[PDB]
Amino acid sequence: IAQLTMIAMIGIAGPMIIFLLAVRRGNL
Amino acid sequence: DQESSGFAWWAGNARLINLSGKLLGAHVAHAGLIVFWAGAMTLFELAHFIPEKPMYEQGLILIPHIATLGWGVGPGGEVVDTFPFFVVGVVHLISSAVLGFGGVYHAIRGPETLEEYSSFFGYDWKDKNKMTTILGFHLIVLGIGALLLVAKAMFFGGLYDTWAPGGGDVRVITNPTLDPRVIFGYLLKSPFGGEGWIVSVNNLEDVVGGHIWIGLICIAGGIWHILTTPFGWARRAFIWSGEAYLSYSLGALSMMGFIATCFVWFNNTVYPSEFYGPTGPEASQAQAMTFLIRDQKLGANVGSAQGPTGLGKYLMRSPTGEIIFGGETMRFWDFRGPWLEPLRGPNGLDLNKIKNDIQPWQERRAAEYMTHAPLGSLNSVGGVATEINSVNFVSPRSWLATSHFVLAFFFLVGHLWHAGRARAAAAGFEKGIDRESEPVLSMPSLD
Amino acid sequence: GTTGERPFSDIITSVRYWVIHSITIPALFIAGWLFVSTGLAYDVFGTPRPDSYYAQEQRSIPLVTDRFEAKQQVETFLEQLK
Amino acid sequence: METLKITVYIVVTFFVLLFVFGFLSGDPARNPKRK
Amino acid sequence: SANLWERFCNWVTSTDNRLYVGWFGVIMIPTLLAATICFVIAFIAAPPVDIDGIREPVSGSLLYGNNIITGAVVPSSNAIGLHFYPIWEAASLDEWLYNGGPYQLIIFHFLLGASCYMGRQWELSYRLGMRPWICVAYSAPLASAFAVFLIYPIGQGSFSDGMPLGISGTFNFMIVFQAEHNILMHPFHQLGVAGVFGGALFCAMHGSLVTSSLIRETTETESANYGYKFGQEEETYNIVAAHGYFGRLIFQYASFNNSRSLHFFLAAWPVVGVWFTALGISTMAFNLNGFNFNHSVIDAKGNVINTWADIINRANLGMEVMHERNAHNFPLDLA
Amino acid sequence: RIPLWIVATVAGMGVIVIVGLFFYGAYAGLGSSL
Amino acid sequence: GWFDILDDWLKRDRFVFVGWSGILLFPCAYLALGGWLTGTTFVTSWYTHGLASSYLEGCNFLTVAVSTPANSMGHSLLLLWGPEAQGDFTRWCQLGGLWTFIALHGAFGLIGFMLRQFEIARLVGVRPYNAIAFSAPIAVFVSVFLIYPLGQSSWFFAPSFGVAAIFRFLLFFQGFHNWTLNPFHMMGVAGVLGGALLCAIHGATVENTLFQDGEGASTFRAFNPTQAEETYSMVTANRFWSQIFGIAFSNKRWLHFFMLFVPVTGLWMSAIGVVGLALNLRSYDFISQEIRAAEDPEFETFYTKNLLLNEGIRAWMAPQDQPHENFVFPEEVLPRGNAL
Amino acid sequence: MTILFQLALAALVILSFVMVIGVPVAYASPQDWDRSKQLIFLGSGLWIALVLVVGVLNFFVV
Amino acid sequence: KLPEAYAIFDPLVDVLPVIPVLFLALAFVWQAAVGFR
Ligand code: CLA
Ligand code: CLA
Ligand code: CLA
Ligand code: CLA
Ligand code: CLA
Ligand code: CLA
Ligand SMILES: CC1=C(/C=C/C(C)=C/C=C/C(C)=C/C=C/C=C(C)/C=C/C=C(C)/C=C/C2=C(C)CCCC2(C)C)C(C)(C)CCC1
Ligand SMILES: CC1=C(/C=C/C(C)=C/C=C/C(C)=C/C=C/C=C(C)/C=C/C=C(C)/C=C/C2=C(C)CCCC2(C)C)C(C)(C)CCC1
Ligand SMILES: CC1=C(\C=C/C(C)=C/C=C/C(C)=C/C=C/C=C(C)/C=C/C=C(C)/C=C/C2=C(C)CCCC2(C)C)C(C)(C)CCC1
Ligand SMILES: [Ca+2]
Ligand SMILES: [Cl-]
Ligand SMILES: [Fe+2]
Repeated sequence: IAQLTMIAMIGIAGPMIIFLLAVRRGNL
Repeated sequence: DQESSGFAWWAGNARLINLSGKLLGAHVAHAGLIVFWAGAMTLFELAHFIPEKPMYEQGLILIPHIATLGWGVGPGGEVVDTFPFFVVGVVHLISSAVLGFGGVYHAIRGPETLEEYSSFFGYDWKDKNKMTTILGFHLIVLGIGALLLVAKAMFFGGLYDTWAPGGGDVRVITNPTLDPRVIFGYLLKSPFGGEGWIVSVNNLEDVVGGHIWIGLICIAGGIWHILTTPFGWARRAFIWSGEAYLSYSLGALSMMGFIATCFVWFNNTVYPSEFYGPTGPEASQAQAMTFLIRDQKLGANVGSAQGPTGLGKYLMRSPTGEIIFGGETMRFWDFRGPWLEPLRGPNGLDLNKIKNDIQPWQERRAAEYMTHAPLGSLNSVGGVATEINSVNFVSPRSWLATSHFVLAFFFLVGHLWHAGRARAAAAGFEKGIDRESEPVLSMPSLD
Repeated sequence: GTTGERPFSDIITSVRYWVIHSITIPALFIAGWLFVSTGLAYDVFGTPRPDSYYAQEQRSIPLVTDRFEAKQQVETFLEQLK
Repeated sequence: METLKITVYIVVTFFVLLFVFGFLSGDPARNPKRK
Repeated sequence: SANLWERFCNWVTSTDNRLYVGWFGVIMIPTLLAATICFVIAFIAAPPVDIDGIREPVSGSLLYGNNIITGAVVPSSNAIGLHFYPIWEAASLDEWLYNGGPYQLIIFHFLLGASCYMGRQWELSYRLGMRPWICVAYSAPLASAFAVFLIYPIGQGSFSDGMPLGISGTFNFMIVFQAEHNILMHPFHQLGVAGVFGGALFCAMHGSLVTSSLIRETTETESANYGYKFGQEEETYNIVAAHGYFGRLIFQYASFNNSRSLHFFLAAWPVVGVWFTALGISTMAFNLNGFNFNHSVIDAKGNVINTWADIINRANLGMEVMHERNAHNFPLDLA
Repeated sequence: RIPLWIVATVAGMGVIVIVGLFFYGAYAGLGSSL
Repeated sequence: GWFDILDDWLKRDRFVFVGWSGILLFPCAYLALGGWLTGTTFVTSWYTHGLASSYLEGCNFLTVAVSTPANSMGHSLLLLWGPEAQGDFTRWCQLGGLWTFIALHGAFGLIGFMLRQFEIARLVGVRPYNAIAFSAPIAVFVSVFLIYPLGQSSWFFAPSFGVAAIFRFLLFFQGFHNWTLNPFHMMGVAGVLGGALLCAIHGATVENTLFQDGEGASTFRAFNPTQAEETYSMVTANRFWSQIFGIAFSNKRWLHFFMLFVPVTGLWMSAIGVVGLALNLRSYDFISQEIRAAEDPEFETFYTKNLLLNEGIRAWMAPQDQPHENFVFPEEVLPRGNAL
Repeated sequence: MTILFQLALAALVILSFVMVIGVPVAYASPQDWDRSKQLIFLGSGLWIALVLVVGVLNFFVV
Repeated sequence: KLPEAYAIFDPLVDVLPVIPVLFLALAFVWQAAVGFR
């Protein structure tokens, strides 16, 4: 019915795996 | 390690020209994207796939590819078991994770260069021996792949043959054309009307047979390159650099992209009209058939019927005398198809078979393909640009052909771009004319 | 290369901005939304609702045929339940 | 008419041979500097 | 003789020729000469051509009642389709001229030559030590000729459906195209006019800005052009005063100050736009046409509420319904 | 201080969402054909 | 003096330069763009063209438009407070009052804008060749959106502000005016097409004849914003085109004026043609051709073919394109080829 | 078995989600990937088994 | 359609194809974060 729940998570996942890197500061 | 003091951001990937390790990561992560799509899309297609409904009416381009290899289909392209579709999809999608792993790994963890962490895998662009050797490796890998098809067809099940004697059905090819005169003959064929070059292949024997030749030839050349170096002329002709090699393969793909476009648009054999749509000519041929069939049932003598121009409403002659369909369909008199052939005689369309050998399955076949011509809009509205919204449809033959022409072209542009740079990079002025030693200023005035 | 105005980069980055605009920007959005969803827009611009292009039986178009008595003629077009 | 076909074919072969044997004759060399 | 062939290659490749006959030139020059000579003779004296293969000859030459605007070289017959039709494939020239023989001879020779012309635009650049990619810009107008003369006929299945070699004939190609494909409603075409409009725009932009910001070196009654000498060291215009003006016309950061970033944009925009318009014709050669919004918006009962898209469709039908009068025998136009 | 790259990527997705909403409406609203 | 103080403020170097011109520009320019964006989403064209023209009705970015007023209106200015609308706003929208709104406002905005060019140039102390150039776009807007309908029956036949609504304007001129056959139009495209060539060819010429002023491959950074030497080899550029094309520039000052001349001149020629179409003084036919075509039923050119296309466009389009005429064309009177 | 299948299959999804985000930030920040070389290995190993579980277990549900 | 069991995951597979595009996008997120070097 509303698989927009999926996209959302997998969509913010991308910037997350580099945001966490902006926190742990390294290798960008 | 690499930043602005190498290339610009928008040319970022060019900073990896001399970073074998990381440059391998790209290729392994990239190859994952291709496997990922293939996998994820197949499942996407299957998830929407409706068995009791034509594939071309469902926007499929991957499931019909599996169908051709004789998988999940039967008589007349009837879908029997959707499990093979599910398998091919899920296995790929899994393999994408494995490839993606290595890709990511080699790009941000593993050695940034290979030359030292392993001299076997490490390479030098100017190393004509390593280059011909790595080329030799892939030339074998592709060679075995060519035989993987031969195997599926001759042993592991067969392929979908539309030309099947009893009517389109999965058939095991146990007699591949191995005659070189016939095989390589296709290469010597014209690319214009009638003689159709490579796209003119019309039976699975040649397809399977040809692949046997390619499979062997490829591996043969694969071994040759492992145990050799480029000759003399071969070295004094080409440019030896990372970009140059790229350009060579770019123009190569471009050429193959154009060939593929004509294949999916014209060929009937390796692109079954049962899974894909009817080919362009096939569709126009069907309309002439349909209305020749109708009006004849109304008591019309098609053989002697005179059209507005006085040329022949239903039947006319080709420039070489053959009896063909009339109307604007005179341009497609080169069409060959399972449904239409039984009506053809030694001089083209036989007036007697036309008069009383028309089969019902042919009539509704003509009607089907007629009403499913590869005509449509971008927003997927089947028909002529003046049609009304109702039928949501665009032939897969149309999608594939257009998409791959765009790609093929731009790759020809990419070729010129990377080939032009490599020549200037080599000679060494790809970054501007030397203010001091300006070449033109040393040449006599032509004025 | 500079003028009096406060450099956009700083403002779009300032927490104060978002503290403001997390309220303001969605507000305008919800307002415009209500403007349509409440059907007000239909009346502000005399735009026909899906059930207001023709009369039930009528299949003719309410074309304005004279300039000066146009306004009056238009009103007459709304009369026949159009 | 069958003659014209031969002549043209010969003609076209000529230029085409000139083209292939042209870039083959060490074309990367022909340039200002590095060669 | 240092070696005849060696000298030959040195002469061909020579940068001291008035016109650079390149290696691509060895193919270009003969092909372009055959194309042009055949064209000129055809355009003037060629007899009527049965373009639609329906025994209905269309005269397009001057001597046969045409003027510059109407005259054209008529595409090969629809009876030939995509078949290769050289002179030696005809029982006679009379037959060859009747079936639109010249057309193929021209388009094939032109496209070949026009391709090598692109190939030569690299070669000379290589021989002169300048950067390539000039040929890459020329790839855009060439890809259009290709789309219009070759790709569309291949897709549609006949060279008779390729764009004619003439003014009014070009108009026919368009009008009909619009009917069969609704090209105005196609993104790739729209990108094309955008590049073309933008191009002329930017051409006027750059042109004006530069010529308006010229450093004074001329008299009041002397041509402002003479204030420049061929082979200058320094610039002839104040690019910093140019940027100052245009920067104030809109706003600073929306103005170029980098001449190299400027001229790249000047080159990128039209080339990319035309590239899409060429891909548009090449895409609609396989009948992937423009947006079809016919009878889209309908009222609550089901009545069809017309849009401008519908008014466009009416114009399109008229083209469709009237084009190629006597060529159609059946309801659907699938060719 | 909110990092610029975050501001863009959030406003970026935000545009794709609203614009994607428009494309959905092309198959559902009054602009449909059904 | 308050004037010089008013002047002082206006001509102050801001982020967005205002100026005296701004007093005319910004108000109109905003109302024009705003009026369009408004009508584009909200106002209908039902009572005027029998058309849906807004997002609210279901139109998309291509099919939306601010349609022209009714043919009944004539050339009325359609003021909000005019005899038609009578101060009413809703009626005003429904009578296509927003069209004359956008048109007249945008017209003054184009005036203000060129004035801005003139004013800013004067201040910066640069030549006003940017204002001279902008005259071509003015002529077009004036000739097409004002002069043309002023020659016709009403504003109704002016181009309606919208994507698709412009496409019909093209097809109309083809069907009715045979606009492509007009010498002035041909000069038009030659300039635009030739101008889009100059744009392309010059940029590419420059980018690929550059000197090396840096050690990086991305040669963009390697440019000196403070004049000095020529960033690209004009001399090399000359010899190049002289050998591939046979002709080549050799005077940057002329090359750039030429880039001004070509597209500006073209737009101006196309304007003149449109001014002629207002009185319907079109370039429709060639008398010598028609006379032979009448006597001789076997004479056929690509010119004759096109006219038949026009006949079809007119016949099939007129009914729904000119509602005010109450056109009724029986199926049998509709010109048609065979089968289709 | 059915639920047992939906367990393994669903868990395979969340693990992958964790893995897809995990491996990147792992190799990236050199604060370890030696203690995470333990974490990653267990995830990779587990992943494969899960796939093989869902694999065989598939022919039992559908 | 998807085999009866996996039907629960039908909505999930509906989005999967678009994922590759995101990677092309992600590369831009990264460059923005690293301030376009
Ligand atoms: C096998 C294919 C292939 C490969 C390996 C390369 C590899 C390379 N190219 Mg390249 N190229 C190719 C094909 C290829 N190209 C083709 C077909 C073209 C023709 C268009 C080009 C045109 C081209 C140019 C013009 C340049 C390169 C450059 C480069 C180098 C730097 C990479 C770079 O700039 O990344 C940066 C990548 C990007 C900025 C991404 C661009 C995004 C594209 C344009 C948009 C694609 C549209 C997309 C489908 C729509 C998605 C929707 C969206 C909303 C998500 C690198 C060696 C550069 C260089 O240094 O030259 C040596 C350079 O200037 N290439
Ligand atoms: C096919 C797409 C593709 C691929 C495979 C690569 C690959 C690469 N690029 Mg690249 N690039 C691309 C497109 C791509 N690029 C495009 C389109 C642009 C234009 C915007 C660029 C612009 C660019 C620049 C400007 C640079 C690179 C560089 C690099 C290399 C080092 C990456 C790096 O700095 O790690 C940094 C890694 C991170 C910050 C973390 C990112 C998270 C990872 C990588 C993604 C995870 C994937 C997935 C979600 C996880 C799955 C896990 C699962 C298997 C368990 C690497 C080989 C650099 C280089 O030259 O190397 C020295 C460099 O400077 N690229
Ligand atoms: C290139 C190969 C290819 C081909 C032939 C197809 C073909 C098809 N796909 Mg498909 N797809 C592809 C790649 C391809 N896809 C990829 C890579 C993805 C992953 C994102 C998808 C994801 C996908 C989904 C999710 C769906 C399809 C569907 C379909 C079918 C309907 C087509 C449709 O409505 O599209 C219309 C699409 C368009 C009109 C968009 C065109 C976009 C163009 C290329 C942009 C060009 C602009 C240019 C790049 C700008 C750059 C310039 C700049 C640098 C200056 C059709 C059979 C649908 C289906 O099966 O339902 C029946 C469906 O639901 N596909
Ligand atoms: C394009 C493919 C490719 C290539 C050329 C390499 C190359 C390399 N990898 Mg590597 N890798 C890849 C894909 C690839 N990898 C993938 C997909 C993954 C994810 C699983 C990894 C994960 C990985 C890790 C974790 C490590 C490497 C390492 C290395 C380096 C040491 C060699 C090694 O480990 O081999 C040793 C193994 C062999 C020589 C034999 C392997 C044979 C396998 C088991 C069979 C493969 C079958 C194949 C698919 C079919 C081919 C047969 C066909 C011709 C009939 C070397 C540069 C190491 C490194 O960085 O050290 C410098 C390291 O630690 N790789
Ligand atoms: C795609 C795979 C591939 C690639 C990239 C290469 C690459 C190369 N091979 Mg090679 N090779 C391959 C597969 C491959 N090989 C296979 C499968 C075999 C087994 C048959 C061979 C057997 C082989 C031999 C025996 C030799 C090479 C040589 C070479 C090198 C020089 C090639 C050259 O100068 O051609 C340039 C080609 C020409 C100048 C001739 C142009 C005329 C062409 C053929 C006709 C026109 C093409 C036309 C446009 C296409 C129409 C199709 C046609 C049928 C009508 C080069 C590194 C040479 C070398 O240096 O040895 C190490 C060499 O002597 N190859
Ligand atoms: C300075 C900027 C400017 C300019 C030049 C215009 C110009 C125009 N607007 Mg406009 N407008 C503007 C700003 C501007 N607008 C702004 C900011 C708004 C938002 C409030 C509007 C809102 C707006 C609407 C809503 C409408 C217009 C309309 C019009 C047009 C007709 C108006 C008219 O008859 O003028 C009248 C001219 C004057 C009043 C000037 C008089 C100046 C003299 C010197 C003063 C004398 C007064 C004195 C009492 C006279 C004594 C004489 C005695 C015998 C009584 C015209 C093209 C109409 C339109 O487009 O119709 C289609 C329309 O309906 N405008
Ligand atoms: C979950 C899951 C999965 C998947 C996974 C994956 C594969 C993921 C990926 C993901 C991703 C991969 C994501 C990404 C994303 C991205 C994005 C989302 C981006 C965005 C971007 C943007 C927004 C931009 C912005 C900008 C602009 C606009 C301007 C310029 C600047 C910048 C660039 C900043 C699986 C299969 C396991 C299964 C199911 C579950
Ligand atoms: C009428 C009128 C008026 C006016 C008003 C106004 C002025 C309004 C305004 C309004 C406005 C001012 C509006 C706006 C709007 C806008 C919009 C609505 C936009 C949209 C956009 C978009 C949608 C985008 C898209 C895109 C692009 C284009 C780029 C690429 C990408 C993207 C997709 C992002 C007045 C009252 C005075 C008076 C009366 C009359
Ligand atoms: C280097 C680099 C890059 C790239 C990256 C990449 C390209 C990656 C890839 C990645 C990948 C390539 C990944 C993959 C993944 C996959 C996966 C993760 C899988 C999954 C699977 C699963 C999960 C299973 C199962 C299933 C089934 C069987 C059915 C139901 C549903 C499901 C899906 C559950 C970028 C540009 C970003 C940036 C720079 C650096
Ligand atoms: Ca679903
Ligand atoms: Cl015609
Ligand atoms: Fe310039």
